[PDB]
Amino acid sequence: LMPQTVIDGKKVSGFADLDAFQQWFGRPKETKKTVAKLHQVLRPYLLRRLKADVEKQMPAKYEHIVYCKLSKRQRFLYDDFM
Amino acid sequence: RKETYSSYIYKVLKQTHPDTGISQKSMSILNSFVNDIFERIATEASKLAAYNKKSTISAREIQTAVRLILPGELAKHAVSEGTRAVTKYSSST
Amino acid sequence: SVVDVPVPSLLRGNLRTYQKQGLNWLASLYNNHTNGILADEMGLGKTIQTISLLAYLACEKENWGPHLIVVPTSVLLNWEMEFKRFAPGFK
Amino acid sequence: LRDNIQGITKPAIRRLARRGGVKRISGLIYEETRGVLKVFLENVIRDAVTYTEHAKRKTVTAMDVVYALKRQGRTLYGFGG
Amino acid sequence: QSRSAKAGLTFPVGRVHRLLRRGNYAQRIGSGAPVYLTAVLEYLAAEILELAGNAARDNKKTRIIPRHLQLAIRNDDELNKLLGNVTIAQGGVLPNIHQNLLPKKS
Amino acid sequence: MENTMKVYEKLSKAEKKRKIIQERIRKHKEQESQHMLTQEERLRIAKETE
Amino acid sequence: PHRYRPGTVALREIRRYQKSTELLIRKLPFQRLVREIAQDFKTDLRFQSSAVMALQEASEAYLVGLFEDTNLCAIHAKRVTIMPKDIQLARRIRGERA
Ligand SMILES: Nc1ncnc2c1ncn2[C@@H]1O[C@H](COP(=O)(O)OP(=O)(O)O)[C@@H](O)[C@H]1O
Ligand code: BEF
Ligand SMILES: [Mg+2]
Repeated sequence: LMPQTVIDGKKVSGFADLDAFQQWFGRPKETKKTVAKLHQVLRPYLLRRLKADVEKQMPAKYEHIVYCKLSKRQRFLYDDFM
Repeated sequence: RKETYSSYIYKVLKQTHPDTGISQKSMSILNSFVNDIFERIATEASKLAAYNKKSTISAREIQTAVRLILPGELAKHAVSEGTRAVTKYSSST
Repeated sequence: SVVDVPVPSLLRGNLRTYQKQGLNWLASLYNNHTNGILADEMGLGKTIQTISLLAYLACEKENWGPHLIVVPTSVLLNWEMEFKRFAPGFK
Repeated sequence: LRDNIQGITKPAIRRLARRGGVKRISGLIYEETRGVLKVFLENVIRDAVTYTEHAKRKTVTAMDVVYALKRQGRTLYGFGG
Repeated sequence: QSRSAKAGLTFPVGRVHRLLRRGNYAQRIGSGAPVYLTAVLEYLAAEILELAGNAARDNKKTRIIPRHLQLAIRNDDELNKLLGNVTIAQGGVLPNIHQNLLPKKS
Repeated sequence: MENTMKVYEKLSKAEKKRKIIQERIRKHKEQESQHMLTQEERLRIAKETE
Repeated sequence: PHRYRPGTVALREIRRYQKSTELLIRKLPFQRLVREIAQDFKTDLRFQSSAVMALQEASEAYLVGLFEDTNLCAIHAKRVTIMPKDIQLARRIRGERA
């Protein structure tokens, strides 16, 4: 979004050094406050919206988990491989 | 540490033609042919010296090696220029 | 703050309210001369909002200049289709 | 290991001949060209390998290739040596 | 003062002497041999470079590239005779088409 | 010396043909630059494309 | 539909490829070939890219020289297509085959 740019033969930096960014945010309950500060930083650049708030037409989403037994051949190959 | 003829090649080229440049590929090719011709002349002079049983290579050895290696017209002008250079150096004493 | 910029006349179909809000926010970034990241929980109409932004650039700013969009291969044709659908005036 | 000599594509030979200015090529040329090429490479690489053995180094170098070519009576410029 | 200057030679006559001595080509080297060799090498370089530059200018280019250098060397019969066994990387080949291959009737 | 003569002649003929075609293309460029597009006609073209 | 006559594209590409300088044989297949050959000569010999590139240059030069010689030879037989006999004859007269 804000890269280093050359103007009139000179370089101008648009954004903080990656190392400084890592030092401030990446190094650290404090994680919640750091994430909140990150969100604050994004606030100019980022517009975030969620389906449930935006619309209520088709909320119906369902997730199911299926358990599968290994076939004798598959079981054998798995055991052998390990 | 190493050494190369590239500097002198650039110098002489500029003296012939200030506006023209050389890439490393061409520069290395030039260095290589200069090296090859130098080895050729030196080995010919070594042979001619050993054949006449002389231990000291000389202006004569190089003269005759250049006579042999270079084509006759190119040889004639090369020897002419070499003679001029040698005589001017000797006169510098 | 963000200004409720006029709806582009070139708009085909109905921008939903939230899509209008997103349009206005993009136009605000343009007026601020600032680049932006736009992340919607997928399936909200990012692409129609892109159309609406370009159309706002079209009506008010007259700037149909040669804009560039770089995109995965699969969605590319769908993008072409949606350009036809939402604003067929774009070459 | 499998067959690399066939791997040199027919278009490669065709374009090489194209540089040679030949109008048309009989199909049999491809096998003969491959044989000639392989023989040449065999000789050159043999010389390069023995040179590398003499150096005692495990890696062959451009210098070894230059010396191998020179021994064959072929001179290459630009790669040094 | 450098011996090159006293001779008036661009190439490093001293380095040439060093190479000839170290190069074990001969037991002894007369002081006239390095100056003669140096002058010869300088002359040859002068011609080849002149030809390369002329070729480059022909292309309307200004940096000598192996294409131009190859053209230069092969254009001169006697330089070809010297370099008849020399291959130039990226040298390419001369334009050569046989008259019998040209399209249509004469 | 003959190579230098050949290249010099080539350069001179190149220069003359160059300047002639330069005049031609400059006339074409100046005659093309005159064109301009108004918003209204741009819009109508848009409608046609619509 | 328009279609060039046999040999028109021939000459066209002759010109084109004669002009160009770029190396003609595909790099990776050549590298595989040379690696195999070296493995035949001695196992586990490492090759850096510069060495294979130089060898590929040399190979191209040798091949193109042979092609030139064979092209000159073939037309002497009044033909315009080279045949294997031209390859073996040229190679033998070169003193490579014998
Ligand atoms: N106002 C609208 N009327 C009808 N369909 C719409 C409207 N806005 C968006 N859509 C549908 O929403 C879909 C979202 O597609 P797309 O924008 O590519 O996904 P995302 O919003 O995740 O980027 C589109 O295919 C479009 O058909
Ligand atoms: F963000 Be989407 F669904 F392309
Ligand atoms: Mg999307």
